[PDB]
Amino acid sequence: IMLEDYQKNFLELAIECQALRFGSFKLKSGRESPYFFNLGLFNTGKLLSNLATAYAIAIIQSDLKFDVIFGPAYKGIPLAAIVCVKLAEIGGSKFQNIQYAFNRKEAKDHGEGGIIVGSALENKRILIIDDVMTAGTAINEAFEIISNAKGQVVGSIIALDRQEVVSTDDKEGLSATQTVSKKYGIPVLSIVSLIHIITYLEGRITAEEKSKIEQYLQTYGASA
Amino acid sequence: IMLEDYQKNFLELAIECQALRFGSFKLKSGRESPYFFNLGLFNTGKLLSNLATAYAIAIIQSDLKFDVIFGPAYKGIPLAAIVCVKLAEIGGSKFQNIQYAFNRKEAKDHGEGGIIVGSALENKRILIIDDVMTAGTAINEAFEIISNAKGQVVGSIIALDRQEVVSTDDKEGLSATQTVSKKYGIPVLSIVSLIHIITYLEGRITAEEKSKIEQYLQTYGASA
Ligand SMILES: O=P(O)(O)OC[C@H]1O[C@H](OP(=O)(O)OP(=O)(O)O)[C@H](O)[C@@H]1O
Ligand SMILES: O=P(O)(O)OC[C@H]1O[C@H](OP(=O)(O)OP(=O)(O)O)[C@H](O)[C@@H]1O
Ligand SMILES: O=C(O)c1cc(=O)[nH]c(=O)[nH]1
Ligand SMILES: O=C(O)c1cc(=O)[nH]c(=O)[nH]1
Ligand SMILES: [Mg+2]
Ligand SMILES: [Mg+2]
Repeated sequence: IMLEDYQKNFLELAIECQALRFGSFKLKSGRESPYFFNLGLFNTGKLLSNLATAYAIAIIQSDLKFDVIFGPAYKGIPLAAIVCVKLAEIGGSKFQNIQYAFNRKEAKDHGEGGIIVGSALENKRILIIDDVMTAGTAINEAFEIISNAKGQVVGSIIALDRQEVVSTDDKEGLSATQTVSKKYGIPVLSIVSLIHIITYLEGRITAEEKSKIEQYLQTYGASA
Repeated sequence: IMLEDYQKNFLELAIECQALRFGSFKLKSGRESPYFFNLGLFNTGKLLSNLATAYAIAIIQSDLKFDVIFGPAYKGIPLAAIVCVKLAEIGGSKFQNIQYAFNRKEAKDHGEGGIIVGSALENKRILIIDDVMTAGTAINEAFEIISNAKGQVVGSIIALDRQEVVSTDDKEGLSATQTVSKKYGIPVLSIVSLIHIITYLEGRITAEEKSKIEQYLQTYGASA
């Protein structure tokens, strides 16, 4: 339960800008969650740079080799851009050829056409970047988009691993990130997990929100 | 005729990544154009960083004061993010507080909800960032989004002013940028104009491409 420097830095900022919030939220999966992590609150020049640094440190740590960083609409779009920039800035010589890409929700019926903006994906190694993983639906849809574009996914990175199951009916009790990793045979990286949030906020948190967090995790929390 | 250094550098950048395409393109306005400037081709970390620098210099030298840099979907999304970062990096204390924002095409039906990602627009001074202006429809629609959110548009910046009319029926034949600027009483900044890129390319434009561009501008080119 010991946090790394860049994780402590990231979580400190997440609290400051109110990216991490407690209440009542309908997730994309339709789950009623007592907390929500909104990366859209990292919205100053400094916070965006700090956010990009957090991802870049996690990516550098993994020693993963890739050509394009792909961010799915919508949260993934600014993420792909800022992290691509950051990796070329702090990568030294390893990420000097690094490219970015993202998708439109719908194919463009004029201009250059297509759904992919940025780098062409065919025959390139792709890192998928996103904000959070819950049930893993978004990443699976991103995988298909990339597969259809003839790119090869070599990994994924998220800011927050919510440590939830794909479905409550899954027998092994593997988290979404673990399921995706095993399913595609690729590393799934994260800056922090829910466990890091709980252990970091330990020094200054109720004790009433914890009740709702534990109640939510009995339903959706991974056990493996 | 006489280019500023940041313009020279940008034009070099545009040629480096070959952002200017030739062929037969249907524009968003439905115009059939012999050329197409695709900002999606600034697709490496270095290209994105240098692209952001071009926007940032132009913004800084305009002395415009604003709170949020807003980029319309889709091309404006990475632009708002990278230029927000860049301005905080090179702009000094006058730009340590600016925030970025962008829109989804459709309202989010869950989570944080809404159409705006990043900074809330209400009660803030907004600079709209986009890639190109042709007929000006995108910037008008961005203005409407911001105005309906009770934000205050204070200016706009694009990479390329295509120097075309809003409508062939407009009486003075002012360009789209000139029309938008007068209409809203706001500056409309552009890194470069069509005439800059054509002049810069010199003999690199073919006889076929030259003739097609002439024909296009006889129809759609501004005169004021
Ligand atoms: O693991 P999952 O269950 O798929 O949920 C996680 C996804 O949900 C959100 O996207 P969403 O489309 O809701 O929001 P956005 O429009 O802000 O990207 C989030 O950005 C993740 O991509
Ligand atoms: O001045 P106008 O006549 O409005 O044309 C310029 C706009 O057209 C393109 O957007 P589009 O929605 O076609 O493409 P995108 O989805 O790649 O942003 C371009 O990115 C500008 O925003
Ligand atoms: O599952 C989601 O929809 C979701 C959860 C979360 O914590 N943050 C987010 O942006 N989306
Ligand atoms: O008008 C357009 O659709 C358009 C023109 C252009 O040169 N580049 C672009 O991205 N869109
Ligand atoms: Mg998303
Ligand atoms: Mg656009």
